[PDB]
Amino acid sequence: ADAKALDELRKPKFSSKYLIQHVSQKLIPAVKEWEKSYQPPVIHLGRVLSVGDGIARVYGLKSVQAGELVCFDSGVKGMALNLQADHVGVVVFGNDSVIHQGDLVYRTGQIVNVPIGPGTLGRVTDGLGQPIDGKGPLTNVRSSLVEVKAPGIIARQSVREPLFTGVKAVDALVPIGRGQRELIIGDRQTGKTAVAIDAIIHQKNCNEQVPKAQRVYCVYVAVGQKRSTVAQLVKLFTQTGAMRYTIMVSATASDAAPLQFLAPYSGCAMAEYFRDTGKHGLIIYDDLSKQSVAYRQMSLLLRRPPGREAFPGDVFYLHSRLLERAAKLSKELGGGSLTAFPVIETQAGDVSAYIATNVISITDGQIFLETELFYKGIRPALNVGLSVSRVGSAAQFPGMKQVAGTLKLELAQYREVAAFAQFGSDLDAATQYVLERGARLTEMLKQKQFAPIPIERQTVAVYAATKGFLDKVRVQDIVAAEEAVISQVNPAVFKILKANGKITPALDAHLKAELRKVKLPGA
Amino acid sequence: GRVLSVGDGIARVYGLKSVQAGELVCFDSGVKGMALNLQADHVGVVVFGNDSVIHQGDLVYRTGQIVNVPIGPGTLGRVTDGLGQPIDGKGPLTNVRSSLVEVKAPGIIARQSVREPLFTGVKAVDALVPIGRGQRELIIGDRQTGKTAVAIDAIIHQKNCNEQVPKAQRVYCVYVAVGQKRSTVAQLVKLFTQTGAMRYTIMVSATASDAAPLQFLAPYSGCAMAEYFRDTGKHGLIIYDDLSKQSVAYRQMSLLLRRPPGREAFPGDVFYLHSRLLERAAKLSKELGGGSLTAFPVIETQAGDVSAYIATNVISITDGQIFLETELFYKGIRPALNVGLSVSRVGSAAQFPGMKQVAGTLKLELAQYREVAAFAQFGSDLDAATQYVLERGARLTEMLKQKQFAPIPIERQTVAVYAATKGFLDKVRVQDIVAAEEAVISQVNPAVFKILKANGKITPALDAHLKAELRKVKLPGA
Amino acid sequence: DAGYVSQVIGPVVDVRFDGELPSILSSLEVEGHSVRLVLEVAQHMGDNTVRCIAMDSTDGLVRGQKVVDTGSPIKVPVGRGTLGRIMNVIGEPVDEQGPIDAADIWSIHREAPEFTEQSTEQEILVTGIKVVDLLAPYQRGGKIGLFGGAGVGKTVLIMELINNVAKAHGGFSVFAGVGERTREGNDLYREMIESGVIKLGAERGNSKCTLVYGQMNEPPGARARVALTGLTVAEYFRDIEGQDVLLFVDNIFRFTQANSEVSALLGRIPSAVGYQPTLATDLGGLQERITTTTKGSITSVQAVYVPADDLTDPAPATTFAHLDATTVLSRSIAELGIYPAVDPLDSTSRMLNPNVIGAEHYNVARGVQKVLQDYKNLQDIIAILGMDELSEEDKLTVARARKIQRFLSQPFQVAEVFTGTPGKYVDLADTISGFQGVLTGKYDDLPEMAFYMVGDIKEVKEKADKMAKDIASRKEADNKKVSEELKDIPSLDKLVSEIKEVVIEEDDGLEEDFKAEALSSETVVLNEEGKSVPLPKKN
Ligand SMILES: Nc1ncnc2c1ncn2[C@@H]1O[C@H](COP(=O)(O)OP(=O)(O)OP(=O)(O)O)[C@@H](O)[C@H]1O
Ligand SMILES: Nc1ncnc2c1ncn2[C@@H]1O[C@H](COP(=O)(O)OP(=O)(O)OP(=O)(O)O)[C@@H](O)[C@H]1O
Ligand SMILES: Nc1ncnc2c1ncn2[C@@H]1O[C@H](COP(=O)(O)OP(=O)(O)O)[C@@H](O)[C@H]1O
Ligand SMILES: [Mg+2]
Ligand SMILES: [Mg+2]
Ligand SMILES: [Mg+2]
Repeated sequence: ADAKALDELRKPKFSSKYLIQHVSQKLIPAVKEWEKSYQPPVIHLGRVLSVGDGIARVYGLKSVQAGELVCFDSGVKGMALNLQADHVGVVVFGNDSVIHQGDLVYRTGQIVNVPIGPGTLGRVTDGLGQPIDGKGPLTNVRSSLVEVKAPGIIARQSVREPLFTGVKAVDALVPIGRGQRELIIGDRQTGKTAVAIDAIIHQKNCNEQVPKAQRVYCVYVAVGQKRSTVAQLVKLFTQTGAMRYTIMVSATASDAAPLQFLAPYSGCAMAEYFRDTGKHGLIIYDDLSKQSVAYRQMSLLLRRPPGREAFPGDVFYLHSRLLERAAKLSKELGGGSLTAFPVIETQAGDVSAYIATNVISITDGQIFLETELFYKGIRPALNVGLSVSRVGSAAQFPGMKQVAGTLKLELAQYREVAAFAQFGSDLDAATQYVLERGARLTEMLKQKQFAPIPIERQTVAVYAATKGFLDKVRVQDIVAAEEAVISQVNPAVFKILKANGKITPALDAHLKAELRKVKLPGA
Repeated sequence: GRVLSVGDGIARVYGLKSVQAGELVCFDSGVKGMALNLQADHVGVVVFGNDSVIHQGDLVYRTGQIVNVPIGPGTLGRVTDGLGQPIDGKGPLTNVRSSLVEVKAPGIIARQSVREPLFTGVKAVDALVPIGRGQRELIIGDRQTGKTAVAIDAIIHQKNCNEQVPKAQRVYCVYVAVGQKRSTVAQLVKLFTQTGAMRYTIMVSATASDAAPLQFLAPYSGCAMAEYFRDTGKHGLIIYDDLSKQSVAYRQMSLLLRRPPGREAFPGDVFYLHSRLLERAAKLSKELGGGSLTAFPVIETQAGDVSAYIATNVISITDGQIFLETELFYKGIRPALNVGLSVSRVGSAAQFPGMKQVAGTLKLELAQYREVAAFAQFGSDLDAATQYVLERGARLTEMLKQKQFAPIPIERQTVAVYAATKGFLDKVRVQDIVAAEEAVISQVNPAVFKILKANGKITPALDAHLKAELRKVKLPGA
Repeated sequence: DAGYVSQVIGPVVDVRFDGELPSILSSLEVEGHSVRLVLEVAQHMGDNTVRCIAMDSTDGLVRGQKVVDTGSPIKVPVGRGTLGRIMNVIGEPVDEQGPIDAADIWSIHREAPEFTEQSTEQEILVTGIKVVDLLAPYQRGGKIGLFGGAGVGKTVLIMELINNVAKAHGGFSVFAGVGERTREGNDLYREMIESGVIKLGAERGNSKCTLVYGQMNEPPGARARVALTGLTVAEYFRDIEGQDVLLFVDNIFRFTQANSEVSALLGRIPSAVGYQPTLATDLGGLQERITTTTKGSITSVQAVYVPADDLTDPAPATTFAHLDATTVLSRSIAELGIYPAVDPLDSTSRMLNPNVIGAEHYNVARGVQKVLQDYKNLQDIIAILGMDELSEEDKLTVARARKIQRFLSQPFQVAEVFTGTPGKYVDLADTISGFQGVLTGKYDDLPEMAFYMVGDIKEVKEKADKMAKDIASRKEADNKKVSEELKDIPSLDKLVSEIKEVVIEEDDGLEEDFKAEALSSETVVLNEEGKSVPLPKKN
């Protein structure tokens, strides 16, 4: 049974020829009797052996590459994922109902690529690069691969520039950097899309104020969301004007599993154009836990062995090689940046899930949104004891850095006291005082939705709480007391604080002057 | 035999048509093997070493013999690996003979009732959770709680007791190091050659860099080397440190041989694996010689979770249990023996009769102290019946403390428990401790240790002088 | 001669040879590929096919692509030429500074040092961290585990360990970045360019650190073998040069994680929770090479990421046995604001032995652990009663243990750029006496918060001075401070006039540098002869 006599059979040992000269002149008249049942043989083209659930097993296709775009004869595209010895496993970029057994598969010659450039700036796109907004094809745009390797050690530099988000809980406690990956994680309906959206709106508000090179081009990747939500987001971004700087990559729930798998890579490739051409990009991978689910389906139907919660083994590499493309390049590469905001939905606050722990270990910071802080009025529901950022200093406003340390410390003073709120002994009027300031700080940190704040009006508002100026009011009207503060302090303070970056010693003087000049309605 | 496929230390071998299950084979590269699962088309061979020297088409020769190790008195003092080959660099093994690693455990009529004690030198173990010769006692606990410290104290105390007993009742220890770091087991041979305990100690060592069949076979090799002493009328002491690592090596071999996995991917016969090993620790009858083999398996739990698979298996197999807690360790109680969760199914029938009359009050006082241990951190003092047990048990838990690598003879632990359960202990304020704990054994005259060791009991002609000598204790430090 | 690609599934390539198969762990080169793709033979499939893991991405591989055998494992440059260089998993320079001029390229695969060449001496590696040097003291020539979840301070602690030990060590250090962020690898590289550990240009030979990087963007084959590359650089520095080596490995967890991502594609049915069946033996074969032999010494510091703060996860639980010291970092300690967030109880070392470090150091460490365990047992009844009735023996052991908890914290030199406070180096005899004083009761008169984020015991009794001066302020509030405009400050409108006005372009620069190529509306396929044709309109 071993290969040595099996190779000896290649040498002829027939010793008689009373069938060979009989059937060799009988074979070709027999085969010609069935030539309309024969399909033509295939070598460099392909032919579908089996199709089902979005996977085509393709016979032939001798010279395909791994990860290569293929195109079926019915027009629907594909992607040669696992190249096995007798067939190619092709995932279908679309509905696989137009694929039959025996359909011809054509190799396109290209690894999968999307159109990148300034022409995508303003369009609503699918996960493969085609525009779905009904405004014609993509013009002033060029094709680029979706599997670019992330820039290495010598290509990067240290993250210094802020990229404020307009959410003062974020910009005060979890300060983002301009090339930093920050994970927004929480349960369902806890305000993660709200934080990413307010970040995009604040980049629209800041792009009409900075000189042409600190301008931030947002890219929103909607993975697995329904199409009504994406249309509502396009309506929001057009009615506020944020669509002039925003690209939207939309692989919805009706799309195929490889389209939702590939849409964060399409959005990252579209956002890497601004990173590589010296501009600054912002990429939001909304529902990265749905891209992992689409990848799980795509790999389970390719009959790869499942792992934790039936995910692939390489589902860490899926998000690591995606998120590591968010970098801040060196000056010889342009100095451009790309900052990622991946979103993970947890189940009942279980942070110890597989995809959640993987993306926590990948990204720099964390933004935790608890559903018990959400229903206590704290909006955004930032879990201040769990939301971490790697940069801390040297990535926020220098004015905010002087003020938010006394916020970070005193919220920690508030949290270690409030676990003794069943008795109320009010020890030496000190444990009473620190909660009576921390409740003011948590009520200060609340804000509305789709209304981001400039950073100067945030660091004035935390200046009015880390100092005095609000100890005279109840905790029920600080969301109106800070409106009284920003509305009645003279707006020439904000211009000086924006142009300086920190509070000059002539500016904290005038700021302490004008925070008693205002009439706050807190009684 | 021709290698069909090789990888992850598994060689699928065509041929070897008359090979036995569990038989040593030999490859072209000199590396050994073991025919583990024999299939209709090939043989699945576990590779005793690095399989990177085996290729497809390599010739596999069978040796005709099941896996055996050298046993005998020449294994004493020698550091062997998991297959009996020496790794101490002291030349080949003289004065030995080959015997199989997997021998059937002795049956019912081969047994005898476990009556004579095995002293570990740890007074918590010797007083509360006693060991007999021929017993399987699980040392279970989390990491870094002192399981190896209890095992090494037992070995060192067997060296200390081996000098004052005749030839017959001498205990010869075997330490099996399954999956440990190789620099850890050089510290142990340094400590055994420093204390003198290497004269009676065989040390089997399949380290972490060894192949998984070597770590799987190291407890059986150690049990064969200790069964030499059990079978010839002498007494052995076998210690499998981290049996939960031998289980992991067997899980690796079973999953790479594609045997169908069960709970926590362990095979169906992992209970059979550990029971085959631990049932070879027996107390033989006087017809076979009267030899004994005492086993101390070590199982590392995770967070006190004794509801794991391997932990429940070895708990179901062994006789007793020595549970070591993490929160007792940092509380000053070292050795951190959980007195409530440590069992001994042989019990009081295999302990020191001098200890049997004095530790019986001790375990009841400690159970009463455990029932009232929530009252200890209260300020408003209670009805003075619970204060009496809360002071008595809090001094008795201080009497069970012990430093590392200094085991105590049983006649000294007996008088140390008699000095504390009879009310003689430091009933003055307890800033006098260091000049009060060992002041009993350093100030009472050493004749009473000789009488207590020779009779084995606190006779009515001895407790009078015991209370007399315990009343005239000096404590000159105050 | 050569073999051909038979099957590509993910990062696992099956290569078929016609006679003379390569050995397991041999290196195979793929030619015809764009980048240099190195495959390492994992197993023999059986019908003259080997199964491999790739060191770069397998996108682009064709079934039938020519794969040539090297006849040897992955060989990397080792020696003095690698000092101050950044290497790949396969030994290429990725610092973009010439080639690596090092002689005697070594295989990354060897067996562990055998049993007779094992050192038994134990000398304390003083680090300057008063929770490390007191409770779980490190051993020079020993292996150190930095456990802890995501965000607890493993990388900051290993940065401070580099900045304390590796600058004042004399011998060479090796950093092995195994599956971590590339940003912090660039941060380490920059921070050692400035601090003089790495030098560039003609004075390259005066560098003391070799970087080997296998970060998160790499495929799982390149993260599974980069620890072997850093380890064989350290093994050349230990065996041949005879030096005493430092081997900092950031996240040795990613070694087991990278071996887990390929093990289902290697044909292995999964083990417990989702790791490979060969987890303990792969980790042992890696870690037993990191030893102190008779030739030289390797002092290894290893960060171990525990998944979701679970110490019972099998990938750190396997790591626990291979270490001499163990510094478990806890999230609940960092939630108190205490940094470094070392668990004072759960951290363990072999050096905590009175026969090694002395009966003063050992007894004060055991006393600190005793009072901290006593406070942890009292933390239950404090939250139900209130710490008011405990009769001055349990009320004192709360205050002493709270002063000890604050005194275990320490400002780091590498943490100045996100805390502001300057870093402190606290020596061993200088922390033993400082903890013995707060243990015996020499510093109960001091305030409790005065112990927080200081250095020596000669800093808490100065923070008490500064705290009692600063509470001696905030006393009077009539006038004469900055807010009255008469001192030196202009009007609010005149400070506006000091602003330089910036330009605004409103065209964003997107019409002058872009090569706007044309993309076809129709799709373009390749026919049987390889020619480029449009898609044939016949479905
Ligand atoms: N700052 C805020 N103030 C008031 N309401 C808010 C705020 N942020 C979010 N919300 C409300 O919370 C709800 C959930 O918001 P959002 O969609 O951002 O959460 P989500 O986690 O993305 O939800 P899903 O998990 O369904 O995608 C929205 O209806 C929104 O109105
Ligand atoms: N009775 C004791 N007194 C003082 N220290 C002790 C005692 N027992 C153990 N130790 C210390 O506890 C540490 C751990 O001990 P040991 O190695 O015996 O536990 P282990 O459970 O075997 O650890 P591991 O699981 O890591 O092998 C050792 O460093 C030792 O010095
Ligand atoms: N010694 C320290 N002092 C102050 N903050 C620290 C310290 N160590 C860690 N941190 C905080 O923890 C964050 C993450 O720490 P890091 O070293 O990245 O841990 P890991 O590598 O385990 O994620 C840092 O951004 C820093 O703010
Ligand atoms: Mg959402
Ligand atoms: Mg041990
Ligand atoms: Mg890290």
